[PDB]
Amino acid sequence: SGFRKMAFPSGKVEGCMVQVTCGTTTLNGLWLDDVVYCPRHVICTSEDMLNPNYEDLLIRKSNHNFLVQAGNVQLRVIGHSMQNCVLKLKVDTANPKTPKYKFVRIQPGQTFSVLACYNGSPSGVYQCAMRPNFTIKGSFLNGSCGSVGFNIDYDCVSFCYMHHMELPTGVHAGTDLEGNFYGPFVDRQTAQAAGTDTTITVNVLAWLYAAVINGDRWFLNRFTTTLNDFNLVAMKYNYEPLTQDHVDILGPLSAQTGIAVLDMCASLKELLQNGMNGRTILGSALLEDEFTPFDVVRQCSGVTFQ
Amino acid sequence: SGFRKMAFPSGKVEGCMVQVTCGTTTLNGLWLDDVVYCPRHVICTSEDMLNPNYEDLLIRKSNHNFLVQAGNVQLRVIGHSMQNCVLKLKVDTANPKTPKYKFVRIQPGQTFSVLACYNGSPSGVYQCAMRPNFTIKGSFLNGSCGSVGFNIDYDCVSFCYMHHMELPTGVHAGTDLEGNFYGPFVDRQTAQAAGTDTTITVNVLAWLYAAVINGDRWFLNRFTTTLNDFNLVAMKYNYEPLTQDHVDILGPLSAQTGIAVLDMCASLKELLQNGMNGRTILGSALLEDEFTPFDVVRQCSGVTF
Repeated sequence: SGFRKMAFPSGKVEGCMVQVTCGTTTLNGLWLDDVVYCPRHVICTSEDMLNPNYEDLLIRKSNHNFLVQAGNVQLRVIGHSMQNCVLKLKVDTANPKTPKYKFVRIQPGQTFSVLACYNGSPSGVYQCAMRPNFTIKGSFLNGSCGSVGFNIDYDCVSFCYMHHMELPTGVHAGTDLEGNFYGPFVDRQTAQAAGTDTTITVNVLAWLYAAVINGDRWFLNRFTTTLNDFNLVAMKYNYEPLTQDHVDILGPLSAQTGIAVLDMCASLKELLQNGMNGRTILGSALLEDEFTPFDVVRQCSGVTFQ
Repeated sequence: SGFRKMAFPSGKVEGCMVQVTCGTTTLNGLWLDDVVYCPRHVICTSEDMLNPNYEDLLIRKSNHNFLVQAGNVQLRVIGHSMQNCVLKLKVDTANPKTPKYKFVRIQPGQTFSVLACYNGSPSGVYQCAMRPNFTIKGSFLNGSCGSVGFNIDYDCVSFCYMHHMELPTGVHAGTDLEGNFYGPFVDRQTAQAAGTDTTITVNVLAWLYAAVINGDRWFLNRFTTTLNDFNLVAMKYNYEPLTQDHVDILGPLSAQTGIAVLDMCASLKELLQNGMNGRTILGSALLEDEFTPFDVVRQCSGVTF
């Protein structure tokens, strides 16, 4: 037992990280088959980032202007193209460590692991959520651009995130692996509104189920509620509205614990209206929303990969 | 910027995880060079665990009773020996994926990454601390025994922990890679007292420095304190006493931020006495003690491996 914010094993992704240098700028790239994917702002200087014309900037670059290094191995760039906000560098060698993989665009509220990298070398791995406002609250220092987020299902790596920017507010923004930003953000150093964030209600409920499974039950109460009644409370506390789709995805946890979803909603309602009175749930003094229902089932059932 | 509870990249360890089966029991082993390391209670049935005589139990086992599987590869066991609470199974093949590695015994308060595994297959990685009472608060289901904890320094993996037991209180106990338990625990299914835990003060201070570096400063206050005045408060709140060694290890963070260590202590004292008034620090509503000073420096400077 016990419940931890757990990341996927990162080995399959480590074998794909490379360093990409263009002029004065170095960041991380992702080497899959004979293509290296990286943020297009690798071609920008500090001043370019204030107002970059990427098409004009990229036209001044040739294949030999991109230095790609995999560990100490030098890759030969034989083609380059821009797809949305990512650069695709064709190299003459297929990555022998390419895992089975997919590119996926995840939905707000889904979770993934990030392999933070600098100069093409991994430094750490952590789990986070795509916020409802399409930011992530990561750990990204200068040079971390091109680090990727992913999920693993048995032997298949689903890449869902590539890191591009830190907003002036300190939160993080990036793209899917086709180079489309999550949210309204652009790869330009300018003020960018993220918009109101909200708490991922179905994830909070999943984590309450995880708490019950592990013996934390003080928050279970006498009440029930309706979906509409609960959503009135959700809106007041800036929680995502709960739908029947959410109720259905919580089904297996309700069945294991014997606690109907609307009964758990009534407990959550009381927690929102009355706070936690200085108590904790699974070692947290706040309501946690970075565990999906699938994450909870995974950890409580010992699902494995390779 | 931003500050996350970050684990080490686990690839170097994933390539060492194998499945070890002895009779009816399967758990995880660590395959390094031509030796596989695993908890000795792999030789125990459910009933054996109540009061095992490991010497007698192991005598009934031969090399061919240990099935070691690496992915789909079968390893040939050519020798076995018990070292404290671990079994060392000599195999006829050196693991081609063996990283540079060391075995280290860590101190209470130090942190490490756990690669949680089942049936020899990795399932997830997380960072945790060795508690002052030598337990860890992990996530370990049935079959996770033999999962290991480790740190990485550039290219070298320092293995420090092997998982052996879940105590009836739900916390976790294990050994170094020489098979010596951390804490007073034994590999027997019995009631075992862990003893009073305390909060790792030097780690809380490190995390407050991490907060300041990342822009959380509301807790910075008007006061200072003395080491003794602070330790009177520490003892009242079941915090480890702060020593000069702790002050010294916090030096680099004090220098980066310009906040003297004893001033940060005075901030911590006020947090202990007055709570956080419903505010948060680095997204947490409680004082976090699972980041060491080196952990903070690592994350805030982008150290890589």
